[PDB]
Formats: sequence, C-alpha cells, structure tokens
Amino acid sequence: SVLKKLGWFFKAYWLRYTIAIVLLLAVNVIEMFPPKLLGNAIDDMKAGAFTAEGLLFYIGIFFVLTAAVYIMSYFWMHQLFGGANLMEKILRTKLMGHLLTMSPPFYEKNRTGDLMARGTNDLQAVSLTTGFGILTLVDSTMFMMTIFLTMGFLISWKLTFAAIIPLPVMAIAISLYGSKIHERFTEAQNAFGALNDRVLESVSGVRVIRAYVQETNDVRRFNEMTADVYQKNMKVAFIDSLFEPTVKLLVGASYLIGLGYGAFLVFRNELTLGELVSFNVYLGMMIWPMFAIGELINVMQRGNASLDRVNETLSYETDVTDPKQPADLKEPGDIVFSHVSFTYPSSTSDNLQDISFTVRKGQTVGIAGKTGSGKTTIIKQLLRQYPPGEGSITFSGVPIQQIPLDRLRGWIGYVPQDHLLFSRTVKENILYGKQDATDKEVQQAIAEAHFEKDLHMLPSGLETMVGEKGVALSGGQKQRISIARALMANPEILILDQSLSAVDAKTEAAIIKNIRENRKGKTTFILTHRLSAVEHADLILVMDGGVIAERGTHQELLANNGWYREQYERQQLF
Amino acid sequence: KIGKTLWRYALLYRKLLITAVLLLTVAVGAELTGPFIGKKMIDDHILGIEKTWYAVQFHGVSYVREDRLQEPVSKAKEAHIYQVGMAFYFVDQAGNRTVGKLTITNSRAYAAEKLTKQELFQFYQPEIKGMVLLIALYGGLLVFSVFFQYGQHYLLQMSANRIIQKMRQDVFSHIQKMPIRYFDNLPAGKVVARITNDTEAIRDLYVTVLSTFVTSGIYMFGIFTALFLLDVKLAFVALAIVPIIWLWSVIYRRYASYYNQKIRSINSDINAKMNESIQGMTIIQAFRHQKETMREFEELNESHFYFQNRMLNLNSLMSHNLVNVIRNLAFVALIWHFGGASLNAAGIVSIGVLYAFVDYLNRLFQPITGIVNQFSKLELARVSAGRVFELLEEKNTEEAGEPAKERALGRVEFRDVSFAYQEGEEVLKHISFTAQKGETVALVGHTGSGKSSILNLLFRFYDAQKGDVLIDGKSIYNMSRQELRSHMGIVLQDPYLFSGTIGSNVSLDDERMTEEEIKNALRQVGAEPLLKKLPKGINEPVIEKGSTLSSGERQLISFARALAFDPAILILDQATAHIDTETEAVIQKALDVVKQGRTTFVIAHRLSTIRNADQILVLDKGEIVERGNHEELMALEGQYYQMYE
Ligand SMILES: Nc1ncnc2c1ncn2[C@@H]1O[C@H](COP(=O)(O)OP(=O)(O)OP(=O)(O)O)[C@@H](O)[C@H]1O
Ligand SMILES: Nc1ncnc2c1ncn2[C@@H]1O[C@H](COP(=O)(O)OP(=O)(O)OP(=O)(O)O)[C@@H](O)[C@H]1O
Ligand SMILES: [Mg+2]
Ligand SMILES: [Mg+2]
Repeated sequence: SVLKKLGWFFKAYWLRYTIAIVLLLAVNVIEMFPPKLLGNAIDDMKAGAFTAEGLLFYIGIFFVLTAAVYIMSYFWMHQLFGGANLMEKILRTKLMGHLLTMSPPFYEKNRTGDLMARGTNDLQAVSLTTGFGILTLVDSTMFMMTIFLTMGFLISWKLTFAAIIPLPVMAIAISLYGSKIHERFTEAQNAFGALNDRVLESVSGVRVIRAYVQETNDVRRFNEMTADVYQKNMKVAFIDSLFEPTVKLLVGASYLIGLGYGAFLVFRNELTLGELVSFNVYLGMMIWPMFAIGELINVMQRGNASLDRVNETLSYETDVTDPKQPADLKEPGDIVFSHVSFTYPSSTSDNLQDISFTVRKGQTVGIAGKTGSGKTTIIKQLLRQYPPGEGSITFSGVPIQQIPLDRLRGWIGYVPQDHLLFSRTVKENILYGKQDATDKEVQQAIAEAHFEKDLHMLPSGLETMVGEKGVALSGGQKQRISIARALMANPEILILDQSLSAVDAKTEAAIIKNIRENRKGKTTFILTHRLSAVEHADLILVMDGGVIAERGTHQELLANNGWYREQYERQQLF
Repeated sequence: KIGKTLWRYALLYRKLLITAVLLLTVAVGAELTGPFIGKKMIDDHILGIEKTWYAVQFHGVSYVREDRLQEPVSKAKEAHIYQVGMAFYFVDQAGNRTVGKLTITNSRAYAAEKLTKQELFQFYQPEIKGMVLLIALYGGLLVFSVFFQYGQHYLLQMSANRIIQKMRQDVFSHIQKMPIRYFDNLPAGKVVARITNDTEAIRDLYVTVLSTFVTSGIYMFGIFTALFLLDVKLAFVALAIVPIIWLWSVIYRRYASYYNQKIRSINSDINAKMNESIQGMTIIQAFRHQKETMREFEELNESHFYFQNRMLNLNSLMSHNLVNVIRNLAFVALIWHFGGASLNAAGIVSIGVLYAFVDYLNRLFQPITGIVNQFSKLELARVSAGRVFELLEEKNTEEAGEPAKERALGRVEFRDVSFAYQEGEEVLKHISFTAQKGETVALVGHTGSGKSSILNLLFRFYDAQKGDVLIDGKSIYNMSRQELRSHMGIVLQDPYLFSGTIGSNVSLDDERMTEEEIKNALRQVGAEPLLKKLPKGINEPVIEKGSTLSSGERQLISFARALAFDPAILILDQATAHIDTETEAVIQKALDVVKQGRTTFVIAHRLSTIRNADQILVLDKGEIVERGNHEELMALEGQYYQMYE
C-alpha cells in the first residue's frame, strides 16, 4: 500500500532509481564473491596447498572488491537519500498548495495543530520511510534472493531448501506484526496531532490561564494525557517485544538447521569444510541482518499511516467555492438580494430567511440589530466563504457565482470584526492589502484613519516591529491598522464590520468624517452597534434572527415603532 | 552540558536499565557460547578420523578410535586415517598427501586403500550421536536467551517511555513558570515546536538510538571477550577496531553539527510560519496574499531542502557502505594471520578456531550496522537536547507561589509609578489613584496612553520600574502571583475562548461551580442557548475560539466566566465592545449590576457605561488629568461626552 501510494513519485523519476537498482545488484554480487573465495582459501590451507601467490591474489581481490563496493554503493546511498528529500519537499509544497485556495468551512472540521503536525511530523516520517525503509527493503530482499540462489547452485539445494523451512513462519509473523503496527502508528500520528493541539491551546491562552490561576490545573491535564500516551506506548511495547523473540528464535533455528544438516552432509561426503564455512558465512550474512526487520516494519508502517493522513487531507473537494464559468462582467453597482435561505454547515436551522435586500450603484447601507441576528452572515454571503444553499446575490442579473474569486475578492473591501495582523512591521502589514500598495498611499491611509499621532508613541514610526498577533500594539491601534490596510485598496465594495468599536468617540468622529470623504459614490456596508454612523444611507436594515425586522433609512425608522425606534433614543438621552 | 542531564534522567531509572542490561548479558552470553558448539563439533566429530587410532569395524578388522563407543583397552596396529583430495586413506601400521602409495616425507612409505562412500559413512555413527547431542543442547540453550531477550526489550521500552514522559512534564512545568514577556516576543508555533516537535527528537534518542547503542555495546563486549578466549594476538587488532568507531563518531559530529542545528532552526521557523498562516487565513483568502505567503514558505522549504542536501553527502560515505570496508579488512586479516601461521603446515590446529572466528566476524558487524544507523539521529538529537535544555535551564524565571490567598478588601492603590516596555517606551508616568469599593474607571481618547498597560501591571504580567502597587497595604512584590491573581478577575480586551462546551468555557475546568451556573449565562445572555439547538453542556463550539459563535457571543461567554468566578476585584477591558447591543448591554448593567459586592475597574471607550462611576481618570499620554466624577466635567471629558450624543 505504501508502495502503491508512493509509486507515482517513482514513475515520475525512473531514471534515478533504475540506475540505482543495477548499481546495488553489482555491489551485492561483488561483495558476495568473498565468501566462496574464503571457503576455497581455507580448503587449500587444510590440504597444505596454501601458496604465497594465492595469498597475494586473495588480498588483491579483497582490496579491489572493497574499493568497488565502497564507491559503487556511495553512489546508491547518495541517489536514494536525495530522492527521499525531494519527495518530502514536493509533498510539503502540495500540502500547503491544498491548505490555501480552500474556504473556511474546513478549519472547523480540521485542526491547526493537527494540520501543523500533518505537515512537519508526517512529512519527516514519510521522508525517513522513502529513504531508509525503501533502501533496506530493496537491499535485503534482493540480497536474500541472490544468497538463496548462490547457495542453491554453488553449494547445494538440499542444504538450502532446509534452512528455508523456518522462513514461512517468519512471513506469517511479519504479516501479523505489520497488521497490528499499522493501526498502532495511525493512532500514534493522530495522538501527536492532539498533543500539538493541546500545547498550542495552552500557549495561545496564557493570560487567560495566569489571570485565573490555573497553571496547576493545566499541568494536571497534561500529566494525565502523558500518562495515557505512556500506556499506549506500552500497549505497543508489549507487541514489539513479543515479536522480536520469535524473530530471533527463527533466525537461530535456521542457523542451527543449516549447521547441523551441513555437518551431516559432510559426513556423507557431499560437502567439505571449505564449503561448510562458505555456507555458514552465506547464512550469517543472509538471515542475521533480520534483527532489524522489526525496525523496518516500524518505519514502513509509520510512513504508510502518515502518508494516508496526508492523502486524506490533501483531497477534500475544496467546498463549493470555485469559479464555474467566468461570467466576466465588471462589477455592476447593483447588489439585489431576491431570496436567501442559508444554513451554515454546523447548524440545523435556516440561519438566514428570505431577505429582499437591494443596494444600487454607490450607497452606504446600514445593517445593525440584535446580536446573533446574522448580519455578518449576510456579509459572508457576499464573500462566498460558504456554500450557497438558496442565496441569490444576483449582482445585476448574474448570480453570485460565475465570477473570478480573484476579481470578486478584489471588489470586496474587508470583513475583520475580530482583529487580525501578522508578525512584521506596521508598514509591511499595512502593505499586506491589495498589490503591495504604493509609495505614499501608506502615509495617506495612515493620516486618513487619524493614526498619524500614534506614530509619536511608537518609537520607530512605520518602522517599529509589530509583535506576533497584537503584541506591541493597543487594541484601537490594531483596528486602525486594519482600516488603513484595507483602505489602501480603494475598493469598489467596502464592508465595515463593527470597525469603530475599539476606539474612542473622538477618533470615531475622525474616521466617520474621513470615511465620508473617502466614500462618496462607492457602495459601503456599514455594520456597527454605535447607532450614529448608520444615520446616513439610502437603506438601513435592522436584523432580528434570520429575518430583517424593518427596512428604511434613518428617518422612517424613528417613525415606525420597532427596535431602531427605542435604540436611538437611549443612546441619545445619554 | 547536555550529556550530564541525559545521564541524570537515565539514573532516575536505574533499576530498569540495570535489570535490562543483566538480562541481555545473559542472552548474549548464551549466544556467544553458541559457536563453540560449532567449533567443537568440527574439531571432534569431523576431524576425529584424522587423529591416531589404536567399535568402528569395516572389513571386520579395523579397530576403533581411542575415545569412542565400545572402548576396551587394546592397541595393536596404531592405525591412522589421512585426507587426500576428496578421498581418504587408511594406513594400518605407524608430511605430504601424495595419493597403495602413501608417503610422509616430513621417507617411509606405506599402503592404504580408498574408504569408498558407505564404509566412510560407517565411521561416523558415534559422531552422529555426538552431533545430535550437541544440536539438541544448543537448541535448548536458545529458549533461555529467548525469554531473556523478551524481558530486556520490554524493560527498555518502559525505561525510554518513562524518561520521555518525565522530560516532557518538566519542560511543560518550566514553560508555565516563564514570564509573559517570553511569550510576547516569540511566535506560538516556535515555542510549541520546542515542546512537541523538539522532544520527539529526544524521545527517539531514547526509544531506539540509545537502546540500540547499549544492546550493540553489550553484544560487542561479549564478542571481544570470546575472541580473547580463542586468540590473544588477533584480539588485540579487534580491540584496536573500537578506536576506529570512536573516530567514526567524532568525524560524523565535526561534519554534522552545524547543518543539523540549521535544519532544526529552519524547522522551528516552518512550524511558526505555518501556524501564522493558519491563524490569519482570512486575510490570505480576502486580500490575495496567497502567492506571496506561498513564496515565503517555499523559501523556507528550499532552505531546509538545501541543508538536508548539505548533509546528503556525509551520510553517503558512512553506514553499511563503510561497515562493509571493516568487514572485508577483517576477512583479509583472518586470511593473512592464518596464512602466516600455516606457511609451515602449522594451520591444522585452528580448523574449528578458523570457523569460530569466521562466525565471530559475522557476529560482530551486525551490532555495528545497528550503531551506525543512529549517528544521523544522535547528532540530530544533540541539537534538540540543547534547545530543550536551555529552556529547562533558564535563570530569568519567576518563582511562583501556587497557594491562593483568601478574600481581600477591594483596596487598590498606585503610587508614583513609571512603567516602560523595553526600557524606552515610557507608557505610564506618575500614575496614582485609589479605590475602596466603588467603580474606578480609567478613560483616555489617546488610544495609546496605557490603559491596558495599567491593567497588566496590576496582574504583574510585567514588573513596574518605579513606585509600588499595594492591595490592603500588600505590595504586589510579595510574589505568589496566584494569590494576587485569585483576588481579582479580568475580561480581556480580546477574548480567547477555549475548546469544549460553552459551559466548559464558562467553568474553565474548575471544580468550584456546579452545573447551575447557567445563572451567569442567563445573567446577560438572552435566548442564545434557546437559539442553539442544545443547552450549554451538549453543544461543543468549534475548537479554539468559537468561530461557530459571533464575536459578541464569545465576549458574552468571556464576561460570564469572569463573573462565574467571584473575584474581590472585577477588572474589565472593553467588555461591552462587540456586545454593545444596548438591549443586552443594558441587561449587563441593569440586571447584572456591579453592586457593592465587587470592586470593579470598568474600562470602555463609550461614556454610556461609565456614567455612574464614582472615579474617572484620563491618564492621557501616561499622565492623569482628571480625578472627579461624571458631574465634575469642565473641559476634557466634556468634549468626549458631547460627541457621543
Ligand atoms: N461558522 C459558523 N457556523 C455556524 N453558525 C455560525 C458560524 N458563525 C456564526 N454562526 C452563527 O451565526 C449567528 C449570526 O451571525 P453573527 O452573530 O456572527 O452576526 P451578528 O448578529 O452581528 O453578531 P454580533 O452581534 O455578535 O456582532 C451567530 O449568532 C452564530 O450562532
Ligand atoms: N508589549 C509591548 N511592548 C511595547 N509597547 C507596548 C506593548 N504592548 C503595548 N504597547 C504600547 O504601549 C502603550 C500602552 O497602551 P495600551 O496598550 O494600554 O493602549 P490603551 O491606552 O489601552 O488604548 P486603547 O484601549 O484605545 O487601545 C501603547 O503605545 C501600546 O501600543
Ligand atoms: Mg456580528
Ligand atoms: Mg487598549
């Protein structure tokens, strides 16, 4: 299976290992002559015919054979150990190529530590298997095959069908051991994924842990998990230590049968002491290296399980998010929702009911209602991060699909309600939006989200390193970097998702004033809970559960009695 | 010193390793006694025909060997048997092997007849008895080292597993006793790698590398002892061999250390970078940075590939390829010494000894093939030990007093205090304020004046450089931060929900609140548990944060868990930002009123939620401006309040 799964790599490179199989045959035969040479030499010594020139011939043959095997197996080592590295690298590239270009509904079903390990640990295991396991398997198989052939013709077939009797038992034992070790190793790989997940969770949540004083209550859980992992490690140690004795037993049985029956053959005069020594050396080289057979199966089944994990993660069908047939219409200004009955993958109810939303040309639309009413669900309908069940964004006539995700994603502005950054300088993560921005538009977006003053606090303006996540930055600063970054693009469609909830009222005034200046005839989706930036719009939809309670602008809402009617006054009387 | 710590962890388990080595010593002793049976079967039951003969009867005359079945005391002929080619000859009465013409020039000549085949077979019937005896002897001897090998393997497996468990536990405890700064300035994947992807390197250093090393070192010692038993001159070269392996371990180290450490560092970078990409995959799939992140990754991947190829040559002139050069040099010596002994026909003594040594060479190299296969892992795990050990041996750590203290009055106080991250950014300057049981709220519009800096200074996440913080006159530098952090609770500005049910998230895996803490959820959560199909205890939110839940709902759960714990001081950080919906934000301040039971620090950028506070601060630019209440509004807070309405 691991061979049938890794073959396509070899079918891609059958110029590098074809040269290496012939090379291994050569180095095995040349290194397999010395046994018979020694048998002949000792036979000559016993008869008293050992002559000086024979010693010179023997030592010369030994030296030349040693040099030949040295070099001509150095090439075989280099080739195969390089092939393993190449396999690992290409698999890693494929794995990250599949992780990308895949919508967010898979990250709820797939872990960040399971995937991180499924890259690093799984690929190092597959590399170790590709190199060392295949090396040993091919070498040992062909070596045993040829040793069984040479002792047959060149010594005898009775002495060699007789130490072969115990090898079928070896085969059945090797079958059972692998049959168990495969399951054990798939479990071990999943367990490493789980361990990485737990450590990642603990590391990410540290202030929440320290502020609550549960260091000890977490070292307890880690200790229990490590104890369970030890228990599993010993449920496999039991089997591995019950396997080795049968291996060594059978090796010793083959040795003893060969030795005794060869002595008996010598008694019948069908074989000589030189031939006895040769056969014993042949068996010693053939069957005694089997002590590493258990490690070979360990490597080969660990690799099989790791590669099965990689394969099952590497083909997931990437959800429903893909251009079917590019419609190739540059953005119509109309976004007309006809009937949208949507149901998240991890839900059993229609989270969104039929919503007849409609926004024409450039019109700020305000969507703000009870929490949990799914306004960011409607927004996610636009971005097509989730499969469409009944959604009909209907850009002009054409539905949401039939658009390039590159172009559709270029139309949208951004949807970061929770703040997100990357470990770099503030300049670089502002440049992170659009096509690397430009020379001075960075400063424009800086002193366009009322963020210029902040640079005084930062010791190195636009140059100080932004720490991992939000380290070295306050919450309002980080949101003000997000707005700047995503205003670098001057999007035709802008989506604000509670983008003003992490800064003061005074700076909120600057943003809305500067957003009013920036947004003139460009459609904007304002989602907020501060019911003041929603005052200006052609339409304001108040969201209640899966349905919009009321529709209108800032005026009729204060006329019709409803959610918006009571929410504005309370924020006004303050 | 890496090796000393490895030895100490090993010595934590002495019984296990000593018993295993003793059992394996027994097994190897049995196996090494093994080949003497081959030696003494050759020299006796095959070469007894070649020694003098004074029962074996062919033709009805010839007598029997001196030591053989049916031994009366009788010697009349002193006959002998000699080997010529594939034929044997029988001389009746009292060298060279030239063919009824047998000559021993050393001269006298005698007559002998060919022993045919059936008559030759007739000779070794007693030899058949001896062969079956010895064969059965060794066959029985095998099953004793059969149950010794099993025992020693199953014992080393426990020794390795226990060692790795202990090391992992120690590392985890140490990382939890590290300062927050350490985590602040290091990627999560980088630290995570040093715990999970780095200790696996040290596990293999124990499970297979060192276990195989001791087994091979136990097999080699026995083999050299047996070689000394047989010969004392060829055993001296055998002893010389080991310094070769020492020089094979020194060279593979002076040539693998740098590249192995580079590979490990690149692997840490690759774990960190992959974590970062997974976390922020929405900015990759919404701002079309996919190709640039792929390019960065591929840069790291090709660097790792290059260093691995910077090691692809050292491992190629090593291992079995090079283990076969010692094997053939052993064969050459076994030929040369025996030849220099047999030039004058003095080589017939070591015909079973020759076979024993020939078998011994086959013995010795397989342990060596085991040893060489781990030097790649040995020098790789030396790096991993250093990275983990440096973490385990760290002097900037903070001793933690685990015990939590009792309830304390809600008395917070701040003297002239001057905090600065990285010694240059003076966040706070001369901050001084007090509270007894009322709501003291810190407000600033500057957005970078250090509100959260004050909050995390109170928790001693970072140590202040000036002044002192005293709760009930208790300097926070009394350490035991578990008592300092148990008196008080925080709702983080950016909440982080853990995995498992929302009830588990509120409970936080503590055995203090029973299932009937729904009141905390029902305190401020309206119909959300009714919205979601099952109650708190049966719905598991998506692992890590509740991406299946909204930001406001996550913040609701975080605030509930802050209230689920009952702190003497309730600290909040923009606790009502993403749940600002006033229908529920008013239930958190109307039905969940702070009341006098708590001393609460309400932080927020909206004046509505702090209108009833009895102490308001400005702390602009790290310096305070106003100390009055809501109605004490003249100039600065007036501006902020006016725009809100
Ligand atoms: N990944 C998801 N899978 C399934 N359901 C989800 C997912 N993310 C969110 N939900 C559900 O969608 C509901 C509606 O969307 P959401 O609450 O994010 O918008 P919202 O009402 O503005 O939130 P908020 O008021 O907190 O700002 C959430 O209450 C939650 O139950
Ligand atoms: N680890 C750190 N190292 C250095 N400077 C930091 C670090 N964390 C925060 N800072 C910076 O030090 C100052 C502390 O301000 P703080 O983080 O408390 O913001 P804040 O006043 O609470 O603002 P807001 O609530 O509006 O975001 C800011 O300049 C902030 O960006
Ligand atoms: Mg929302
Ligand atoms: Mg802040």
